[PDB]
Amino acid sequence: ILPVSMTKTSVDCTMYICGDSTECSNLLLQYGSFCTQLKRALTGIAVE
Amino acid sequence: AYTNSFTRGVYYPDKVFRSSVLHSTQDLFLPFFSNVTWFHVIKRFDNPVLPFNDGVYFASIEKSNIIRGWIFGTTLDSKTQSLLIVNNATNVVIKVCEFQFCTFEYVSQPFLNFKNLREFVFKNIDGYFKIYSKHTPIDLPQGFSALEPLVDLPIGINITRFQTLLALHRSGWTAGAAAYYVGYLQPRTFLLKYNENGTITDAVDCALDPLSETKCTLKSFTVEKGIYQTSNFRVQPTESIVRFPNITNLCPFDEVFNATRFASVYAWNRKRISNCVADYSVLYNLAPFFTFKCYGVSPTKLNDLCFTNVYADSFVIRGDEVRQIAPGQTGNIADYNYKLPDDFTGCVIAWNSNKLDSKVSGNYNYLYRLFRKSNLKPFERDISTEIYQAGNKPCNGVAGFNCYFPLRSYSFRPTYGVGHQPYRVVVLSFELLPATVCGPKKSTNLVKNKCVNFNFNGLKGTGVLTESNKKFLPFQQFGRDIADTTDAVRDPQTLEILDITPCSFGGVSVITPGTNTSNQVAVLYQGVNCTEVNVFQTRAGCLIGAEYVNNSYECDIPIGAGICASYQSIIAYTMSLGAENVAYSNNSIAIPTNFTISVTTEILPVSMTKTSVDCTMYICGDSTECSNLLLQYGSFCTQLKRALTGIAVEQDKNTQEVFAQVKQIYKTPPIKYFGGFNFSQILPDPSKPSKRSFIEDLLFNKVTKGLTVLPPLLTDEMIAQYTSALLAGTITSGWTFGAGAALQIPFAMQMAYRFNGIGVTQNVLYENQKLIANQFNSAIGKIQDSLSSTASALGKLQDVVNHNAQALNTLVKQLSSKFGAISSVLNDIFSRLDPPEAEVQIDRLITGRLQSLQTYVTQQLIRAAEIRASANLAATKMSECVLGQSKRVDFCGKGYHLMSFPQSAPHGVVFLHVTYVPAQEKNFTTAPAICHDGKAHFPREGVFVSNGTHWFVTQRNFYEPQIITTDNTFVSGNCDVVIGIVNN
Ligand SMILES: *[C@@H]1O[C@H](CO)[C@@H](O[C@@H]2O[C@H](CO)[C@@H](O)[C@H](O)[C@H]2NC(C)=O)[C@H](O)[C@H]1NC(C)=O
Ligand SMILES: *[C@@H]1O[C@H](CO)[C@@H](O[C@@H]2O[C@H](CO)[C@@H](O)[C@H](O)[C@H]2NC(C)=O)[C@H](O)[C@H]1NC(C)=O
Ligand SMILES: *[C@@H]1O[C@H](CO)[C@@H](O)[C@H](O)[C@H]1NC(C)=O
Ligand SMILES: *[C@@H]1O[C@H](CO)[C@@H](O)[C@H](O)[C@H]1NC(C)=O
Ligand SMILES: *[C@@H]1O[C@H](CO)[C@@H](O)[C@H](O)[C@H]1NC(C)=O
Repeated sequence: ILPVSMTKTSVDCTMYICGDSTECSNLLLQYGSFCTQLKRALTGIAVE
Repeated sequence: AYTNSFTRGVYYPDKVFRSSVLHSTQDLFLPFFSNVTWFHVIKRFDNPVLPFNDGVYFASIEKSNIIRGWIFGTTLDSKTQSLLIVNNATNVVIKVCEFQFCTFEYVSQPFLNFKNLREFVFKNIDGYFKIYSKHTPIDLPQGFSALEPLVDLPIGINITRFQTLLALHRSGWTAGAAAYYVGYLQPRTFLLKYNENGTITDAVDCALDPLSETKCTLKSFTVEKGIYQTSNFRVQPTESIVRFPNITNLCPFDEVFNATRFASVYAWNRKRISNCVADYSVLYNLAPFFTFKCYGVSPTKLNDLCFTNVYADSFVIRGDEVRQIAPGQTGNIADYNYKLPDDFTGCVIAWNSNKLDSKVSGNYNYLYRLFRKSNLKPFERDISTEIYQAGNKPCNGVAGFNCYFPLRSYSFRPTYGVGHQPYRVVVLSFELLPATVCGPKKSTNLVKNKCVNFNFNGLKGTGVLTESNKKFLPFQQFGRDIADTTDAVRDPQTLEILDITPCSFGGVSVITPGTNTSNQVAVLYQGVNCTEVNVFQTRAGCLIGAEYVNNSYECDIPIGAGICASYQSIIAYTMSLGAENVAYSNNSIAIPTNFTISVTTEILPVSMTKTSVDCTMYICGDSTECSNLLLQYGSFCTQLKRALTGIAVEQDKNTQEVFAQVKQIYKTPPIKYFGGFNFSQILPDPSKPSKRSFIEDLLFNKVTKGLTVLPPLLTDEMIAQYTSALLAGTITSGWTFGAGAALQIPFAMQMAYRFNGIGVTQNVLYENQKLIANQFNSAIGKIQDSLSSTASALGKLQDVVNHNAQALNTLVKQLSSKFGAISSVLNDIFSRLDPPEAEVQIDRLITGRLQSLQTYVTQQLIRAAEIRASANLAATKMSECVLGQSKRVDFCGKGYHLMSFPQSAPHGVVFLHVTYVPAQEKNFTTAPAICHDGKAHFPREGVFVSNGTHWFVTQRNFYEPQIITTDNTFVSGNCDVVIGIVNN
């Protein structure tokens, strides 16, 4: 056996951190490009 | 009546310059392609007053200056401030005085098919009035115009109303024919582009269109054809649902209030009320209480607040003595019978009961404490009927002088007045120390087939609440799944379970072809039902804007679950694999007669933008305080630097393995006599000044602080020279220069050796030398054209250069991540903050940046390993493809390998592999064996095929018949094993 694929998992940083909480998500948006680079890395995982 | 506002309102945000860079900003902006009302001027007069709101983009088709000035105000008196602008005979006058149709004045420069335009901006953004002016000689027409900033005036006033003013003509009045338009600014993000001079050329609002969002994400006005992640679909909970037991039972409030006879005030009855639901809304609606006072609790939060326990204190007192039941208030009842704490958080309820608690002969059953020894401490209760010693003589249990019974009876008679009527009083003590005491909370009816927010016995979440036909054990309240997430819950009063499935949120992507091709877009939603969001439902989600096709074509833009969309509107479909072809055969053979020598670009990243980070300089700069603070945090910085040095030495050694595979440097003579195989685009021309290949030139012009970039040990020139040496070896001397000296060997016989490698005799080459040469050179020309005209030819190198680039870019922007402080320079923190807290915040900020750098170098090592493996593959395939022939399939490109030619590239390599690709098979005849004289004759290497007339021995891959001699056939057994063999 050679494993071929994982389950590609594009995790939204905002959903992961605050869910649908508008106040928490808005506060998260202040924090910077953390979620941006994380999502880009995860999408890189998926496209790979 | 309505018309398109088109593309007006774009302006420079402030007085900063940007050179050929794209910035996205978030302020109040005018929407694009907006449907704006059209005005008319001609006996109907339209004189409306436009509301300022948050601001307006006000442009005028103005000639000869009919429009003069505006009036801003709300009340038109001295309480408010009004701004007035006029343009008298010389100049433009800016004033602020309280005219009844002085505080501020200003002076500007003198001003001294549609043709003239005057654009103005009314912005009041945090008290700022940024001024812009743009006039250009020319339904707002199709065109482009930006508004340069002139003055940013911090007026600091609120604007809501504005209106333009006209003037008649004196020379009798004449009104011109024109139309003006007013939009509105909203918070939205644009895509600014600046030219090589530094002016705005093209602008796109992000959320204007799906294509606009694609442009906003990709930071370009040109976008390749493909699928791009945009956002995530947020399913909004339709309704809020709450479900509690709170069954009728509720709390036994009635038994306390509606009791027959209460206990007296001195021995007031304390009832613990708990494990029930409050219904205080009845008490307010009761309207039968003479006194209703709540001190520490207000009715708004009273009915929806939880407390540990609530106690029901009830008794009967007189009307005049009701008022002593109050925190702070004292007296004969509030000191000896029952004292409220001065912090009484609760309610006081009292009502008249002269009907029940008054007997005609005198109701003497309700008593008080008249005269008590001292005052009472909190939570003290004097029920002692001890005879008072009001003097010196001890009371030996008998009454008399200085010996009185501490309890006296109320004179409750119906004839008595209002104050002497028995007023039944109930006090509910509110205190909090577990929450078994709650109010109604409103059990809201549930919904079905909708993911909403719910409150099931104190549990909250989002997911669809649908019918479920599972039977779970009665005592268990709710369940969970393998991943511990809740999947069902029991609602009280029905005892039925509802299966909870995760709500239907998913990502948002836009299927959009290249802007050079079209501009129609469609939106894909990840795992979203089409009934909650023309509209088509995929196996992967809901597709909006495209039309599904029963016919299936070849996939080009993956959508999801095999759905793929191609251009016609943009049509989507389940992807078609291809053409069902293979015709399995028993007695049928086919012998190829022709082929193509395709040449395919193969791309491998080799190097990265290697860097070393001074940790102290990175985090602090030249700040001595910050350096002194940081150096005490340990050798994390040393780990960082040394890991980066490992990266750099790894990069150099990969480069050496790739290029300096041979220490001896062979050279290409200016006399490039290859017998008609011109390699000018790959081999640097001695006439070319910088000794670089034209393909390298195409590559290089196609491809595009506080940190360093170390030069490669082998510069671009030296790498090119290494590649030239490799080419010279593998061409003039062939593959052996890897194993030692470049043993010279003529090129035609080297290719003959290669065909012997793939199973072809050198005679086949010699008969095909010229034609394969022409095919190869034409293929080289196709390579030239493809690399020159193909933006996707450099996908891998261009993206790895990217990955490095935006890695460093997120690195530098991380320094711009403020983390909630005032200034990243330590001086402002120290000057406006206490030094002790300034130090701690400094530590927090620097440790955040340190974590960021560690994370960056973490992924830098990740690509270090990845591209290191890739470059190992690159060296291996120069060994197997340049330094020899590879037996490996799909390793020197697609198919049997023939030859390879390395080429230099920025931080990587590019190859032109010669991969053998057959074509045009021809279908033939064969027999298992040929039996001659009862003897089976087999070719040593070939296969007997017959075209229909004669038997021939030929090649396994091609039809080259020859005479079956005694040197190709061998003596081995007989023919008696094969079935159906023929005698030939
Ligand atoms: C494969 O087919 C091509 C067909 O294009 C052959 O090339 C032609 O050969 C004839 C014979 O001299 C020329 O007159 C044509 O000009 C050629 N056409 C082209 C486009 O080059 C080629 O010879 C065939 N090769 C084999 C091995 O069968
Ligand atoms: C090789 O010969 C066989 C002869 O049976 C071919 O099989 C048929 O080819 C015709 C040609 O179009 C088809 O219409 C038939 O459907 C084929 N038969 C079957 C059962 O599918 C075969 O196609 C030939 N192969 C080549 C490459 O020419
Ligand atoms: C007395 O009993 C009635 C039932 O008829 C109830 O509705 C009411 O709330 C009770 N009185 C008070 C003060 O709660
Ligand atoms: C090979 O290519 C070069 C450059 O495209 C061209 O000048 C030359 O004529 C071609 N043919 C030969 C035989 O060199
Ligand atoms: C089969 O090949 C031989 C060899 O050239 C040729 O003489 C013969 O005519 C061919 N048969 C047919 C039917 O073309």
